[PDB]
Amino acid sequence: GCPXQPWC
Repeated sequence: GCPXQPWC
């Protein structure tokens, strides 16, 4: 997804 999590 994104850095750490998707929802960025």
